[PDB]
Amino acid sequence: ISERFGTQIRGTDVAIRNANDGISLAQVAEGSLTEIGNNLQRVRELSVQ
Amino acid sequence: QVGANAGQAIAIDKTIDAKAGSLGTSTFATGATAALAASTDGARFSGTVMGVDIGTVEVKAGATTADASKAVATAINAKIGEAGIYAEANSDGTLKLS
Amino acid sequence: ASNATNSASDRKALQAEVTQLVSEIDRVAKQSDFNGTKLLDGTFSSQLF
Amino acid sequence: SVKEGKAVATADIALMRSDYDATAKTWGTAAAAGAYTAGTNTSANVQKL
Amino acid sequence: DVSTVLGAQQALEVVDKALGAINSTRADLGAIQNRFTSVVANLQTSSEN
Repeated sequence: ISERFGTQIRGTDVAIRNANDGISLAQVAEGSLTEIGNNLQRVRELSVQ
Repeated sequence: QVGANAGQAIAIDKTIDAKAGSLGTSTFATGATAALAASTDGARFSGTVMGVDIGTVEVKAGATTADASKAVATAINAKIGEAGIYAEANSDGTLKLS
Repeated sequence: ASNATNSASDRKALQAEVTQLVSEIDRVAKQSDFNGTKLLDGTFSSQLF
Repeated sequence: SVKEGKAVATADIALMRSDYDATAKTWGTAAAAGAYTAGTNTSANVQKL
Repeated sequence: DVSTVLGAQQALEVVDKALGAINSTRADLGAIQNRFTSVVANLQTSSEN
């Protein structure tokens, strides 16, 4: 039982690490999409004229 | 992988395809013609476009195809806020609607 | 989303997050155990200590 | 009905449609407009949100 | 194209569609981020116990 508990704890740590990496990936993608949107807004304001 | 055992994982399906060659695809209906070539004496034109009346117009006795084309184009363009159709005149006497 | 000033797009945007949360609830409920004995899925019979 | 587990029967709705006309009229009353039907109930849980 | 009137009148519509798509994707990514945060918190508590 002690070995099984040890395996569970050691797995849990690296699981936390993997989840954090996923968070970072999402952050980067959203950061780029923001600038895409800003440029589109400028083009539309230009084209109304 | 978010678990300590085989088979415990979640997935991300897809984000977006944001290349400028495949963003905001759309279609517009176009290709209108009239084939109008009336001449000689003047006339009054009536009728409805897309369920909206456009009033009446009048041309002089010495009318020509170019004379009537521009009058009808003006009458159509007067109500772009409701019909949503843009009309362009043509030299021969036809019209193009987009 | 029960107000009257919203539109279809906003309701879809809210429904997306509702769906993600429901899936998370289901996964947590189905993947919980103590020493290989599943607890919260309705198979916990009488146990004697 | 937006209230859980509430029973509405045929007698719970009583619409006295009246005043059929108004030309030397509008005096008189009736019910009309049907009474009710027996549509089946709809069940719900967390998954079907 | 903007050098004529029709170019502008159709640029308005194409830009509207692009903005709609961008906003929907941003909403999806935000939902994913929230789910990952919840997962991390649950993992921490379980490991400690």
